Amino acid sequence: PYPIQHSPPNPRARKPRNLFRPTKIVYPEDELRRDFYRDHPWELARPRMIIELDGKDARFLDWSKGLRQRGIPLSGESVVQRQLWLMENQGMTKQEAYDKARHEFYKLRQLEQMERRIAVEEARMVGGYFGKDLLTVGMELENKTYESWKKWATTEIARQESARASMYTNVVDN
Amino acid sequence: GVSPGGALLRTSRMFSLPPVIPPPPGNKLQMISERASATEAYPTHQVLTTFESSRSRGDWGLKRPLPLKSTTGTTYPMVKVKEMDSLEQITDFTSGTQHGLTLKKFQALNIPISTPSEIRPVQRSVFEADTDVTAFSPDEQIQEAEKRWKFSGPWLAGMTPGEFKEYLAKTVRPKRAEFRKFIQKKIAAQKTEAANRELQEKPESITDDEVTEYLRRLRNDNQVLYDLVGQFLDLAPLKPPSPYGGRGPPITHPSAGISYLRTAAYLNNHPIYGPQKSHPPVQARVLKPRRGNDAKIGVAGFVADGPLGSVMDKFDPSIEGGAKLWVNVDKATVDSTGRVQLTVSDAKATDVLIAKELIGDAREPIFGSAPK
Amino acid sequence: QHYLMPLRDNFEQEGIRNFLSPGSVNMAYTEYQTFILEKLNALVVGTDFEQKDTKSIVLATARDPELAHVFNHASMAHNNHFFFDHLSPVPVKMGDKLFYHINENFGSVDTLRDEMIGTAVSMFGPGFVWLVRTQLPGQPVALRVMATYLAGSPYPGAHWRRQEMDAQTSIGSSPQGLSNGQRFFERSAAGFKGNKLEPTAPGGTDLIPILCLNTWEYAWLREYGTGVGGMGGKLAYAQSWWNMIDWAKVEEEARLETRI
Amino acid sequence: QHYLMPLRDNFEQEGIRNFLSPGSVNMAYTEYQTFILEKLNALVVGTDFEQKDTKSIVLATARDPELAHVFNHASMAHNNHFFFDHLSPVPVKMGDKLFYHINENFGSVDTLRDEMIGTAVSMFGPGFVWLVRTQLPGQPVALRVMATYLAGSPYPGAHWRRQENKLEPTAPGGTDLIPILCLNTWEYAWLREYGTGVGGMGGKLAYAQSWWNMIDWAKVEEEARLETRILT
Repeated sequence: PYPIQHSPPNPRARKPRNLFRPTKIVYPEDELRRDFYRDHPWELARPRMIIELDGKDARFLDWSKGLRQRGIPLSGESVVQRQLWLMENQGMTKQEAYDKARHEFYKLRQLEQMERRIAVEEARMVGGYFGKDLLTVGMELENKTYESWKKWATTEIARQESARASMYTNVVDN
Repeated sequence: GVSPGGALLRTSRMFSLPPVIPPPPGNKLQMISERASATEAYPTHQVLTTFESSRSRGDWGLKRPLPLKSTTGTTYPMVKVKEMDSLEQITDFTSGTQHGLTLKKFQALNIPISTPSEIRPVQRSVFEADTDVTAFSPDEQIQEAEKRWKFSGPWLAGMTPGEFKEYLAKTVRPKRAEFRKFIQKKIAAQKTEAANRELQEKPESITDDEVTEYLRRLRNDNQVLYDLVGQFLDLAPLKPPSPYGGRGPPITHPSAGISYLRTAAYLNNHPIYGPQKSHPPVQARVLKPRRGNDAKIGVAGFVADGPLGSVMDKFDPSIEGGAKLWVNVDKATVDSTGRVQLTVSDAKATDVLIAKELIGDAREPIFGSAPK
Repeated sequence: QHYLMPLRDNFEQEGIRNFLSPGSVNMAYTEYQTFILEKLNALVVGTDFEQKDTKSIVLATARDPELAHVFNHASMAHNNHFFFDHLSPVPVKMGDKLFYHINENFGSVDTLRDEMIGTAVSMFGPGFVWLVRTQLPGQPVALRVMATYLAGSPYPGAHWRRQEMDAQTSIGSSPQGLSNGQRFFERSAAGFKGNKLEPTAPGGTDLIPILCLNTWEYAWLREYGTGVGGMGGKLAYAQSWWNMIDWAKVEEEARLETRI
Repeated sequence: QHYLMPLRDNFEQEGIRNFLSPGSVNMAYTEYQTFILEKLNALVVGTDFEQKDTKSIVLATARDPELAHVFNHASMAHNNHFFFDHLSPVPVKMGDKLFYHINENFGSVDTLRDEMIGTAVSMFGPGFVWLVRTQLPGQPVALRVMATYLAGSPYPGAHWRRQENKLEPTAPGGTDLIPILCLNTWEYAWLREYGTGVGGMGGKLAYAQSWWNMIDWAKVEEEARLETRILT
């Protein structure tokens, strides 16, 4: 059949092809996601689960309240959905809505980093000890790998010496 | 008008995956490696997680369940999907801890990102209403353009001779008509100045004579002209006659979304000793000793220059695990290319011994045993 | 998402008659617990703890230095309800088995009464006073009192955040200061290195919290007020709390072995 | 015997315009401060700390498990008063000499507002947020935001020290500070007035927000000692 057209087909084409080819699904948010995540590349390092629980996640999302919604985490998507709302409902421009929704995102992320620091410092003031932080564990792993590289370097270095000595011939033992 | 099935997909979680952003910019006229690629400057794919109950089954919310061999066993479940379904009918994935934990390490240093400073240290935050702004209006003159960070035009000094030709011909040349109108709007305002001033004590300005003649008056003063062309194309200022444009504007947000802290002016209160002087040190690796006219050190996954001063002089194969020295991270900033450059400064002696007290490595404890 | 659950015997609508007015129990549980869950939900909104229980979060985020803030809310939402649940609508007569066993570990009910009450005021800070059940592999079921700080877990699996002694007024230069200081360092060094200080049986069966006492400010700052001049205050709050302890449930949760 | 000192500008009856009400200040200072002082008098009855002031008791009875009850009531009684001693009746302007130094350490005033309020809300425990003045290598006049917990005092003399005066001037790795501004986060001050804070409205957040518009910046500048470029 004639597949669903997710974009206005080229009207200037007189002999169009691929009339039975499914078309790409593009939304207005795709252009906003690319702008945000490019301005915040390390926002991709923050893990995000794309595994749905029951599919009923868009039922409690009211983007007129703020960035914090029920069921979904505060990520670059909440900024996009908040931007799209202001840009459409409040009649704001792409940049205006972007600034407003972007600054609300920072004030919420700053508090997250401040909690980790104070929560730990507060626990030790009452006799609370923790395990190995990520900084220490990361360094210990490099040692085990660096040592393995040292074994590979010394083995190859010694190996190359034989090649340098085997180039010339001294079997006569003059 | 969209069917109910098409409305759920739009709000689904897999449809929220961001497109793969281009890799960190590198030197166009250089050589690279093809059959081998190491970790990138900043991440390009989204790092995913899953429930521990779903990880035992390989279910990550993808086309198919992933294998349990290279996906289970680790503490932090992270993965990057380069292709949900390749020509081999397999989800081309790879471990994402290379960048997932590097963010957790940097955020464990508790240091913000400040605007670069030219060489009186003035560490100004990045997220501020004056500087961190992308929306603008045609009323803001050059004096406000120094605050902005996201420009629409390219950096001329950075573009290559070929990339510059394409810009002049396909982006600049087909704008003369629209630019002439831009001058008319300005000339229309100048005529209103005298009228307004004289009234206290606008003209349509559509006339090719004034526009053409107005440009002939600025040929002697080419400086004021550049300020007008840049405003029409939104170019990053280059000549001082300022906003740290020597290396060019950033290709991303000045923070790159790695740390959202604004200030480092705090004092972590130690339980016993009390408020400390500086921040706790961080152990750093030693890479590429001097004997290259500079030494590299690995601070929390990042590579930065060593302190301006052994371990840095010569390589020592005998040292197990490699040379490791304690150091304090002074300043951190994001350059134009997007790299995270750290101003690693040498650490004190008492701080290191104090940081080890809570670890059990200090030879002689500072509490109790220390007589002086 | 974690949601609030009704109380034991309609304490939200009516509240205990002689212990906490309905308005106080309203601000103590329905409002504060809701505030903690609102914060907790946002923290585990997209993590593995989105469907885990409070206790499961308490044990899972006990030692993680990056999830200490998540432990506070999870440990606070748990201890808070653990306290209100044990409260009874009316006074309950202490069980014979429980009464007889308490005398073997504290000498008399009045001795344990003044200990927990005294420990609460002597702490001069928010926390929880617990009546723990200590049972070693071979030792009998011995009871004791443990006082936790702002958000401390009496469970053995969460020993990383027990928070028994304040490191501000307990570590100095005096003989007791040095002794306490060594322990504070011995734990941190061992915990960091992974070494186990005190052996513990598998399954966390060594300690089983039976009773609790919430000494936080929001619980009593409204009902009994500050307590200027001895009238009311934190002291009266603890005393009045001794009259609404569900000794029947406390005895059941104890699970004392038959030794009579 | 220590007596209750009257508030700065008779806030007992009038109270602050929008920060607190007379009923709240009654429970915050009038009643609570009396509770601590009344219990502190019974602990220094005819002792070395009988006539000593609040600050002296803190430094003297510093880090002593046998004097815990003394340091507790002493420090709290002192810090509590220091908090009310910097609340102006109306919003006062910030001096230019102080406004300049705030931008040299924090970059802007908004950054300072978020740090002080952000540090308070993100505590989970009763404490006091301080804005202290110190001296660091490269920054003679350096301002820092420090967060004191349940009973910790910002002064350096209330921390452990080494021998050989035998006691050192500062603690290991520590420094000498000058407490300028304070912020009480105990439930005695904000719970009644602003409630718990469910749904964002009111609570501890709104409390710290109103506290920023009633700071006696005039006094904050005096205790800063911006003229003393070198401190010891």
